[PDB]
Amino acid sequence: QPEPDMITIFIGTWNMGNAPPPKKITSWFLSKGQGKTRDDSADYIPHDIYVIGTQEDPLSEKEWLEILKHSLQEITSVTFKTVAIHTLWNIRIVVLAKPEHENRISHICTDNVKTGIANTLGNKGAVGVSFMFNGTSLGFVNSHLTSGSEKKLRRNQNYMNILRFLALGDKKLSPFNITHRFTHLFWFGDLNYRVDLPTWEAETIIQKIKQQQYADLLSHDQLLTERREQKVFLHFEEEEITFAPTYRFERLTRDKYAYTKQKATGMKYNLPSWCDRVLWKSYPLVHVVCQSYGSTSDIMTSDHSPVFATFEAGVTSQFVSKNGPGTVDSQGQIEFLRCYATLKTKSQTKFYLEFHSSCLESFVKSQEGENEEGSEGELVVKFGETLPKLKPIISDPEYLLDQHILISIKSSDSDESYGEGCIALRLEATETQLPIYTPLTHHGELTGHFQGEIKLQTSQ
Ligand SMILES: Cc1occc1C(=O)Nc1ccncc1
Ligand SMILES: Cc1occc1C(=O)Nc1ccncc1
Repeated sequence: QPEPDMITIFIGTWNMGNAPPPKKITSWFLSKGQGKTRDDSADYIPHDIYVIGTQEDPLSEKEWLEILKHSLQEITSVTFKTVAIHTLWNIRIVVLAKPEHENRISHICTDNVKTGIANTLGNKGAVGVSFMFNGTSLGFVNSHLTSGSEKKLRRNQNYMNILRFLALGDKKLSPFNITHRFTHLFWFGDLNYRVDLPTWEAETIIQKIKQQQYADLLSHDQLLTERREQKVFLHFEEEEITFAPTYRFERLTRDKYAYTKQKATGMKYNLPSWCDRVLWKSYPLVHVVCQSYGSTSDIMTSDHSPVFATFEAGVTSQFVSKNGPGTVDSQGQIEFLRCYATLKTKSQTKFYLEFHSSCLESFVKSQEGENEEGSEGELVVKFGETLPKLKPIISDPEYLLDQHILISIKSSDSDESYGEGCIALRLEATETQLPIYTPLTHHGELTGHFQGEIKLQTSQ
Protein backbone atom coordinates (compact mmCIF):
# COMPACT_ATOMS: atom_id res chain seq x y z
CA GLN A 1 0.00 0.00 0.00
CA PRO A 2 1.83 3.17 -1.25
CA GLU A 3 2.74 6.16 0.97
CA PRO A 4 0.82 9.30 0.07
CA ASP A 5 2.47 12.36 -1.55
CA MET A 6 -0.59 14.53 -0.72
CA ILE A 7 -3.09 14.66 2.16
CA THR A 8 -6.09 16.83 2.86
CA ILE A 9 -6.35 18.70 6.16
CA PHE A 10 -9.53 20.21 7.68
CA ILE A 11 -9.07 23.24 9.96
CA GLY A 12 -12.04 24.41 12.07
CA THR A 13 -12.24 27.38 14.38
CA TRP A 14 -15.32 28.08 16.51
CA ASN A 15 -15.80 30.43 19.45
CA MET A 16 -18.69 28.54 21.13
CA GLY A 17 -19.75 31.46 23.40
CA ASN A 18 -19.70 29.20 26.50
CA ALA A 19 -22.82 27.35 25.19
CA PRO A 20 -23.15 23.67 24.30
CA PRO A 21 -23.35 22.92 20.58
CA PRO A 22 -26.54 21.94 18.84
CA LYS A 23 -27.23 18.27 18.13
CA LYS A 24 -25.96 18.41 14.50
CA ILE A 25 -22.68 20.18 13.47
CA THR A 26 -21.88 18.10 10.34
CA SER A 27 -22.13 21.23 8.07
CA TRP A 28 -18.90 22.45 9.71
CA PHE A 29 -16.87 19.32 8.78
CA LEU A 30 -18.49 19.24 5.29
CA SER A 31 -17.40 22.88 4.54
CA LYS A 32 -21.07 23.84 3.81
CA GLY A 33 -22.55 27.34 4.24
CA GLN A 34 -21.18 30.66 2.95
CA GLY A 35 -17.88 31.44 1.20
CA LYS A 36 -15.66 28.98 -0.65
CA THR A 37 -17.53 25.72 0.04
CA ARG A 38 -16.83 22.08 -0.70
CA ASP A 39 -18.57 20.23 -3.57
CA ASP A 40 -21.41 17.85 -2.56
CA SER A 41 -19.71 15.06 -4.57
CA ALA A 42 -16.93 15.00 -1.86
CA ASP A 43 -19.23 14.67 1.19
CA TYR A 44 -18.39 11.01 1.94
CA ILE A 45 -14.64 11.42 1.27
CA PRO A 46 -12.84 11.77 4.62
CA HIS A 47 -10.09 14.33 5.09
CA ASP A 48 -6.83 12.71 6.27
CA ILE A 49 -6.49 15.00 9.34
CA TYR A 50 -9.15 17.12 11.17
CA VAL A 51 -7.90 19.92 13.43
CA ILE A 52 -10.61 21.52 15.59
CA GLY A 53 -9.90 24.78 17.46
CA THR A 54 -12.48 26.03 19.94
CA GLN A 55 -12.64 29.14 22.12
CA GLU A 56 -15.06 29.81 25.01
CA ASP A 57 -15.54 25.99 24.97
CA PRO A 58 -17.76 24.91 27.93
CA LEU A 59 -17.45 21.12 27.37
CA SER A 60 -15.09 18.66 28.98
CA GLU A 61 -12.48 17.04 26.66
CA LYS A 62 -14.44 13.78 26.83
CA GLU A 63 -17.76 15.46 25.96
CA TRP A 64 -16.29 17.27 22.92
CA LEU A 65 -14.33 14.22 21.66
CA GLU A 66 -17.53 12.15 21.73
CA ILE A 67 -19.39 14.81 19.67
CA LEU A 68 -16.53 15.21 17.20
CA LYS A 69 -15.93 11.48 16.63
CA HIS A 70 -19.68 10.69 16.29
CA SER A 71 -20.01 13.65 13.82
CA LEU A 72 -17.17 12.36 11.58
CA GLN A 73 -18.37 8.76 11.83
CA GLU A 74 -21.85 9.87 10.64
CA ILE A 75 -20.32 11.78 7.64
CA THR A 76 -17.62 9.30 6.60
CA SER A 77 -18.46 5.91 8.26
CA VAL A 78 -14.83 6.09 9.60
CA THR A 79 -13.88 5.94 13.29
CA PHE A 80 -11.13 8.57 13.59
CA LYS A 81 -8.17 8.16 15.96
CA THR A 82 -7.36 10.93 18.46
CA VAL A 83 -3.81 12.24 17.76
CA ALA A 84 -3.84 14.92 20.45
CA ILE A 85 -6.07 17.15 22.54
CA HIS A 86 -4.89 20.12 24.57
CA THR A 87 -6.89 22.72 26.55
CA LEU A 88 -5.85 26.01 28.18
CA TRP A 89 -8.83 27.43 30.18
CA ASN A 90 -11.60 27.38 27.55
CA ILE A 91 -9.25 27.30 24.48
CA ARG A 92 -8.94 23.83 22.99
CA ILE A 93 -7.33 22.00 20.07
CA VAL A 94 -8.28 18.46 18.94
CA VAL A 95 -6.43 16.59 16.18
CA LEU A 96 -8.09 13.51 14.66
CA ALA A 97 -6.69 11.32 11.85
CA LYS A 98 -7.87 8.38 9.71
CA PRO A 99 -6.84 5.07 11.37
CA GLU A 100 -4.61 4.15 8.39
CA HIS A 101 -2.36 7.14 9.41
CA GLU A 102 -1.74 5.96 13.01
CA ASN A 103 1.69 4.42 12.15
CA ARG A 104 2.55 7.48 9.88
CA ILE A 105 2.23 9.93 12.81
CA SER A 106 4.96 10.39 15.44
CA HIS A 107 6.71 13.04 17.59
CA ILE A 108 3.38 14.42 18.85
CA CYS A 109 3.93 17.67 20.87
CA THR A 110 1.41 19.97 22.66
CA ASP A 111 1.91 23.31 24.37
CA ASN A 112 0.10 26.48 25.38
CA VAL A 113 0.95 30.12 25.90
CA LYS A 114 -0.90 32.44 28.31
CA THR A 115 -0.83 36.03 27.01
CA GLY A 116 -1.02 39.28 29.01
CA ILE A 117 0.05 40.30 32.58
CA ALA A 118 -2.02 40.58 35.85
CA ASN A 119 -5.44 42.11 34.68
CA THR A 120 -4.93 40.66 31.13
CA LEU A 121 -3.61 37.19 32.21
CA GLY A 122 -6.24 34.49 32.79
CA ASN A 123 -8.32 33.81 29.73
CA LYS A 124 -6.51 34.67 26.40
CA GLY A 125 -3.66 32.73 24.78
CA ALA A 126 -3.05 29.79 22.50
CA VAL A 127 -2.83 26.02 22.35
CA GLY A 128 -0.92 24.06 19.75
CA VAL A 129 -0.10 20.63 18.42
CA SER A 130 2.77 19.39 16.22
CA PHE A 131 3.70 16.00 14.82
CA MET A 132 5.54 14.31 11.98
CA PHE A 133 3.45 12.76 9.19
CA ASN A 134 6.01 10.45 7.49
CA GLY A 135 8.78 12.88 6.31
CA THR A 136 6.67 16.05 6.78
CA SER A 137 6.38 18.21 9.95
CA LEU A 138 2.94 19.74 10.67
CA GLY A 139 2.15 22.45 13.26
CA PHE A 140 -1.23 23.78 14.38
CA VAL A 141 -1.98 26.82 16.57
CA ASN A 142 -5.39 27.81 17.96
CA SER A 143 -5.22 31.29 19.49
CA HIS A 144 -7.88 33.40 21.26
CA LEU A 145 -6.43 36.95 21.08
CA THR A 146 -7.41 40.09 22.98
CA SER A 147 -10.96 41.36 22.26
CA GLY A 148 -12.15 44.88 21.49
CA SER A 149 -12.07 47.09 18.42
CA GLU A 150 -9.45 49.53 19.89
CA LYS A 151 -6.97 46.75 20.88
CA LYS A 152 -5.39 45.76 17.56
CA LEU A 153 -1.85 46.54 18.87
CA ARG A 154 -2.52 44.22 21.88
CA ARG A 155 -3.56 41.44 19.45
CA ASN A 156 -0.32 42.00 17.51
CA GLN A 157 1.66 41.71 20.79
CA ASN A 158 -0.30 38.56 21.68
CA TYR A 159 0.71 37.06 18.27
CA MET A 160 4.42 37.84 18.89
CA ASN A 161 4.29 36.31 22.41
CA ILE A 162 2.61 33.12 21.10
CA LEU A 163 5.14 32.52 18.28
CA ARG A 164 8.06 33.30 20.64
CA PHE A 165 6.99 31.06 23.49
CA LEU A 166 4.94 28.19 22.07
CA ALA A 167 7.29 25.15 22.27
CA LEU A 168 6.35 22.76 19.46
CA GLY A 169 8.30 20.70 16.96
CA ASP A 170 11.99 19.72 17.04
CA LYS A 171 13.67 21.23 20.13
CA LYS A 172 17.08 20.83 18.36
CA LEU A 173 15.94 23.70 16.06
CA SER A 174 16.92 26.03 18.92
CA PRO A 175 17.33 29.30 16.88
CA PHE A 176 13.91 28.83 15.24
CA ASN A 177 10.42 29.72 16.43
CA ILE A 178 7.26 27.93 15.31
CA THR A 179 7.16 30.08 12.11
CA HIS A 180 10.18 28.08 10.82
CA ARG A 181 9.87 24.63 12.48
CA PHE A 182 7.23 23.05 10.18
CA THR A 183 6.80 22.10 6.56
CA HIS A 184 3.21 23.38 7.00
CA LEU A 185 2.05 25.61 9.89
CA PHE A 186 -1.69 26.41 10.29
CA TRP A 187 -2.60 29.27 12.66
CA PHE A 188 -6.33 29.83 13.35
CA GLY A 189 -8.67 30.95 16.07
CA ASP A 190 -10.72 33.85 17.37
CA LEU A 191 -8.06 36.32 16.38
CA ASN A 192 -10.52 39.09 17.31
CA TYR A 193 -9.56 41.64 14.62
CA ARG A 194 -12.46 43.91 13.77
CA VAL A 195 -13.83 45.94 10.87
CA ASP A 196 -12.57 49.46 11.71
CA LEU A 197 -15.49 51.70 10.72
CA PRO A 198 -17.31 54.27 12.88
CA THR A 199 -19.97 53.04 15.35
CA TRP A 200 -22.51 55.37 13.58
CA GLU A 201 -22.09 53.15 10.43
CA ALA A 202 -23.44 49.92 12.10
CA GLU A 203 -26.72 49.81 10.17
CA THR A 204 -24.89 50.70 6.90
CA ILE A 205 -22.53 47.75 7.52
CA ILE A 206 -25.50 45.42 8.16
CA GLN A 207 -27.07 46.59 4.84
CA LYS A 208 -23.83 45.80 2.99
CA ILE A 209 -23.73 42.30 4.53
CA LYS A 210 -27.38 41.65 3.46
CA GLN A 211 -26.35 42.63 -0.13
CA GLN A 212 -23.32 40.28 0.11
CA GLN A 213 -21.14 43.33 -0.71
CA TYR A 214 -18.05 42.71 1.47
CA ALA A 215 -15.40 44.78 -0.41
CA ASP A 216 -15.76 48.09 1.53
CA LEU A 217 -15.87 46.11 4.80
CA LEU A 218 -12.77 43.93 4.03
CA SER A 219 -10.82 47.12 3.09
CA HIS A 220 -11.23 48.08 6.83
CA ASP A 221 -10.56 44.62 8.35
CA GLN A 222 -7.80 45.12 10.88
CA LEU A 223 -6.10 41.78 10.23
CA LEU A 224 -5.81 42.49 6.46
CA THR A 225 -4.57 46.09 7.08
CA GLU A 226 -2.12 45.09 9.84
CA ARG A 227 -0.79 42.26 7.58
CA ARG A 228 -0.40 44.66 4.61
CA GLU A 229 1.61 47.03 6.90
CA GLN A 230 3.78 44.06 8.08
CA LYS A 231 2.65 44.49 11.72
CA VAL A 232 1.54 40.84 12.24
CA PHE A 233 1.48 37.42 10.51
CA LEU A 234 4.44 38.29 8.29
CA HIS A 235 4.89 35.64 5.55
CA PHE A 236 1.54 33.90 6.26
CA GLU A 237 -1.20 33.33 3.66
CA GLU A 238 -4.99 33.61 3.99
CA GLU A 239 -7.60 32.63 1.39
CA GLU A 240 -9.85 35.44 0.15
CA ILE A 241 -12.86 35.99 2.46
CA THR A 242 -16.21 35.52 0.58
CA PHE A 243 -18.47 34.82 3.64
CA ALA A 244 -20.28 37.28 5.89
CA PRO A 245 -18.73 38.46 9.14
CA THR A 246 -18.86 35.63 11.71
CA TYR A 247 -19.38 37.86 14.79
CA ARG A 248 -21.43 39.17 16.62
CA PHE A 249 -24.78 37.32 16.10
CA GLU A 250 -27.90 37.11 18.25
CA ARG A 251 -28.00 33.46 19.36
CA LEU A 252 -30.49 30.92 17.89
CA THR A 253 -30.80 32.82 14.56
CA ARG A 254 -28.30 34.20 12.00
CA ASP A 255 -30.71 36.98 10.92
CA LYS A 256 -29.41 39.59 13.41
CA TYR A 257 -26.05 41.11 14.23
CA ALA A 258 -26.04 42.15 17.92
CA TYR A 259 -23.61 45.08 17.78
CA THR A 260 -24.94 47.67 20.29
CA LYS A 261 -23.18 48.33 23.63
CA GLN A 262 -24.61 46.45 26.67
CA LYS A 263 -23.51 45.93 30.30
CA ALA A 264 -22.70 42.31 29.25
CA THR A 265 -20.18 43.73 26.64
CA GLY A 266 -18.51 46.16 29.08
CA MET A 267 -20.46 48.89 27.23
CA LYS A 268 -18.44 48.12 24.04
CA TYR A 269 -19.82 48.07 20.48
CA ASN A 270 -19.21 44.87 18.51
CA LEU A 271 -19.62 45.91 14.87
CA PRO A 272 -19.84 42.92 12.52
CA SER A 273 -16.34 41.50 12.12
CA TRP A 274 -14.32 38.61 10.73
CA CYS A 275 -12.98 37.55 14.18
CA ASP A 276 -12.59 33.88 13.21
CA ARG A 277 -9.76 33.11 10.80
CA VAL A 278 -7.41 30.49 9.32
CA LEU A 279 -3.95 31.39 8.08
CA TRP A 280 -1.00 29.21 7.03
CA LYS A 281 2.69 29.29 6.23
CA SER A 282 4.43 26.48 4.35
CA TYR A 283 8.10 26.10 3.38
CA PRO A 284 9.02 27.52 -0.04
CA LEU A 285 7.86 25.47 -3.11
CA VAL A 286 5.90 22.93 -1.05
CA HIS A 287 2.43 22.18 -2.47
CA VAL A 288 -0.37 23.73 -0.36
CA VAL A 289 -3.73 24.66 -1.88
CA CYS A 290 -6.76 26.00 0.01
CA GLN A 291 -9.85 24.08 -1.22
CA SER A 292 -12.47 25.72 1.10
CA TYR A 293 -12.74 28.76 3.39
CA GLY A 294 -16.14 29.66 4.75
CA SER A 295 -18.61 29.74 7.60
CA THR A 296 -21.60 27.60 8.51
CA SER A 297 -25.10 29.06 8.42
CA ASP A 298 -27.08 26.48 10.51
CA ILE A 299 -25.04 26.34 13.80
CA MET A 300 -26.51 29.14 15.94
CA THR A 301 -25.79 28.30 19.66
CA SER A 302 -22.97 30.87 19.80
CA ASP A 303 -22.63 34.56 18.99
CA HIS A 304 -19.96 33.38 16.48
CA SER A 305 -20.45 31.10 13.46
CA PRO A 306 -17.97 28.28 12.94
CA VAL A 307 -15.31 28.76 10.25
CA PHE A 308 -13.87 25.96 8.13
CA ALA A 309 -10.85 25.79 5.85
CA THR A 310 -9.50 22.78 3.97
CA PHE A 311 -6.16 22.22 2.31
CA GLU A 312 -4.27 19.91 0.00
CA ALA A 313 -0.81 19.60 1.46
CA GLY A 314 2.27 17.97 -0.03
CA VAL A 315 3.91 15.27 2.13
CA THR A 316 7.02 13.18 1.68
CA SER A 317 7.91 9.57 2.63
CA GLN A 318 10.26 8.38 5.43
CA PHE A 319 13.27 7.69 3.07
CA VAL A 320 15.79 4.80 3.62
CA SER A 321 18.88 4.14 1.43
CA LYS A 322 21.83 1.69 1.66
CA ASN A 323 23.70 4.78 3.11
CA GLY A 324 21.62 7.33 5.12
CA PRO A 325 20.02 7.38 7.61
CA GLY A 326 22.93 6.72 10.05
CA THR A 327 25.69 7.91 7.70
CA VAL A 328 26.26 10.51 4.92
CA ASP A 329 25.87 9.70 1.17
CA SER A 330 29.12 11.17 -0.29
CA GLN A 331 27.37 11.33 -3.75
CA GLY A 332 25.44 14.35 -2.25
CA GLN A 333 26.63 17.90 -1.44
CA ILE A 334 25.22 21.41 -0.91
CA GLU A 335 27.53 24.37 -1.65
CA PHE A 336 26.64 28.04 -0.87
CA LEU A 337 28.58 30.49 -3.17
CA ARG A 338 28.89 34.32 -2.88
CA CYS A 339 26.40 34.50 0.00
CA TYR A 340 25.70 37.60 2.03
CA ALA A 341 23.30 38.67 4.73
CA THR A 342 21.87 42.19 4.92
CA LEU A 343 20.81 43.03 8.50
CA LYS A 344 18.76 45.91 9.93
CA THR A 345 20.82 45.81 13.23
CA LYS A 346 23.04 48.64 14.56
CA SER A 347 25.21 45.99 16.36
CA GLN A 348 28.87 45.63 15.17
CA THR A 349 29.52 42.04 16.52
CA LYS A 350 30.88 39.50 14.02
CA PHE A 351 28.23 37.00 12.82
CA TYR A 352 28.26 33.28 11.89
CA LEU A 353 25.60 31.08 10.25
CA GLU A 354 23.96 27.85 11.40
CA PHE A 355 22.48 25.50 8.77
CA HIS A 356 19.75 23.18 10.12
CA SER A 357 17.98 20.47 8.17
CA SER A 358 16.69 16.90 8.65
CA CYS A 359 18.79 16.07 5.51
CA LEU A 360 21.92 16.66 7.73
CA GLU A 361 23.12 14.39 10.58
CA SER A 362 23.38 17.59 12.71
CA PHE A 363 23.43 21.38 12.23
CA VAL A 364 26.52 23.04 10.69
CA LYS A 365 28.21 26.20 12.05
CA SER A 366 30.00 28.49 9.56
CA GLN A 367 33.06 30.66 10.11
CA GLU A 368 32.46 34.35 10.89
CA GLY A 369 31.54 36.52 7.91
CA GLU A 370 33.15 39.83 6.81
CA ASN A 371 31.18 42.95 7.89
CA GLU A 372 30.95 45.94 5.50
CA GLU A 373 28.76 49.12 5.67
CA GLY A 374 25.87 49.12 3.10
CA SER A 375 25.30 52.41 1.14
CA GLU A 376 21.88 53.19 2.81
CA GLY A 377 23.11 52.65 6.45
CA GLU A 378 22.72 48.80 6.93
CA LEU A 379 25.08 45.93 7.85
CA VAL A 380 26.24 43.59 5.00
CA VAL A 381 27.83 40.38 6.25
CA LYS A 382 29.80 38.66 3.42
CA PHE A 383 30.56 34.89 3.53
CA GLY A 384 32.19 34.70 0.06
CA GLU A 385 33.13 31.06 -0.77
CA THR A 386 34.08 30.35 2.91
CA LEU A 387 30.80 28.45 3.78
CA PRO A 388 31.12 24.76 4.83
CA LYS A 389 30.06 22.19 2.16
CA LEU A 390 26.92 20.45 3.60
CA LYS A 391 26.86 16.63 3.48
CA PRO A 392 23.32 15.26 3.22
CA ILE A 393 22.49 11.80 4.65
CA ILE A 394 20.85 10.74 1.34
CA SER A 395 21.95 11.76 -2.22
CA ASP A 396 18.87 10.47 -4.19
CA PRO A 397 17.39 13.54 -5.95
CA GLU A 398 13.80 12.20 -5.29
CA TYR A 399 14.62 12.86 -1.59
CA LEU A 400 17.10 15.78 -1.64
CA LEU A 401 15.15 18.13 -4.03
CA ASP A 402 12.21 17.96 -1.55
CA GLN A 403 14.31 19.18 1.43
CA HIS A 404 14.84 22.62 2.98
CA ILE A 405 17.76 24.35 4.75
CA LEU A 406 16.93 26.59 7.71
CA ILE A 407 19.50 29.39 8.21
CA SER A 408 20.14 31.37 11.41
CA ILE A 409 22.61 34.26 11.53
CA LYS A 410 24.03 34.52 15.04
CA SER A 411 26.16 37.06 16.96
CA SER A 412 29.66 35.72 17.82
CA ASP A 413 29.46 37.88 21.04
CA SER A 414 26.09 36.54 22.40
CA ASP A 415 25.30 33.45 20.20
CA GLU A 416 21.87 34.87 19.86
CA SER A 417 20.04 34.67 16.46
CA TYR A 418 19.55 38.01 14.70
CA GLY A 419 17.59 36.39 11.82
CA GLU A 420 16.09 33.12 10.62
CA GLY A 421 15.00 31.99 7.17
CA CYS A 422 14.52 28.99 4.92
CA ILE A 423 15.91 27.90 1.49
CA ALA A 424 14.19 25.24 -0.68
CA LEU A 425 16.37 22.62 -2.46
CA ARG A 426 13.60 22.27 -5.14
CA LEU A 427 16.02 23.73 -7.74
CA GLU A 428 15.61 24.23 -11.51
CA ALA A 429 18.95 22.33 -12.02
CA THR A 430 21.65 20.34 -10.18
CA GLU A 431 25.44 20.80 -10.58
CA THR A 432 24.51 24.41 -11.57
CA GLN A 433 25.04 27.69 -9.61
CA LEU A 434 21.55 29.11 -9.00
CA PRO A 435 20.32 32.17 -7.09
CA ILE A 436 18.86 31.61 -3.60
CA TYR A 437 17.07 34.04 -1.29
CA THR A 438 15.18 34.19 1.98
CA PRO A 439 13.97 37.09 4.11
CA LEU A 440 15.29 36.87 7.70
CA THR A 441 13.05 37.36 10.71
CA HIS A 442 13.52 37.33 14.47
CA HIS A 443 10.54 37.02 16.84
CA GLY A 444 8.52 36.95 13.56
CA GLU A 445 9.55 40.50 12.51
CA LEU A 446 11.75 41.35 9.50
CA THR A 447 15.44 41.79 10.44
CA GLY A 448 17.17 41.35 7.09
CA HIS A 449 17.78 39.14 4.08
CA PHE A 450 20.07 36.28 2.99
CA GLN A 451 20.99 35.87 -0.70
CA GLY A 452 23.66 34.16 -2.79
CA GLU A 453 23.96 31.09 -4.96
CA ILE A 454 23.64 27.35 -4.36
CA LYS A 455 25.09 24.38 -6.19
CA LEU A 456 23.42 21.03 -5.38
CA GLN A 457 24.97 17.63 -6.24
CA THR A 458 22.62 14.60 -6.17
CA SER A 459 23.32 10.95 -7.13
CA GLN A 460 21.80 11.70 -10.63
C1 LIG B 1 14.13 37.31 -10.22
C2 LIG B 1 15.47 37.14 -9.51
O1 LIG B 1 16.40 36.21 -9.83
C3 LIG B 1 17.47 36.31 -9.04
C4 LIG B 1 17.22 37.34 -8.15
C5 LIG B 1 15.96 37.88 -8.44
C6 LIG B 1 15.28 39.03 -7.66
O2 LIG B 1 14.10 39.23 -7.70
N1 LIG B 1 16.09 39.89 -6.83
C7 LIG B 1 15.54 40.99 -6.02
C8 LIG B 1 14.18 41.30 -5.91
C9 LIG B 1 13.77 42.36 -5.10
N2 LIG B 1 14.64 43.04 -4.42
C10 LIG B 1 15.92 42.79 -4.48
C11 LIG B 1 16.40 41.76 -5.26
C1 LIG C 1 15.06 35.25 -5.87
C2 LIG C 1 16.34 35.94 -5.40
O1 LIG C 1 17.58 35.46 -5.60
C3 LIG C 1 18.51 36.27 -5.08
C4 LIG C 1 17.85 37.34 -4.52
C5 LIG C 1 16.48 37.15 -4.74
C6 LIG C 1 15.37 38.06 -4.23
O2 LIG C 1 14.25 37.90 -4.55
N1 LIG C 1 15.75 39.09 -3.29
C7 LIG C 1 14.83 39.98 -2.65
C8 LIG C 1 13.44 39.84 -2.71
C9 LIG C 1 12.66 40.72 -1.99
N2 LIG C 1 13.22 41.67 -1.26
C10 LIG C 1 14.53 41.83 -1.17
C11 LIG C 1 15.36 40.98 -1.85
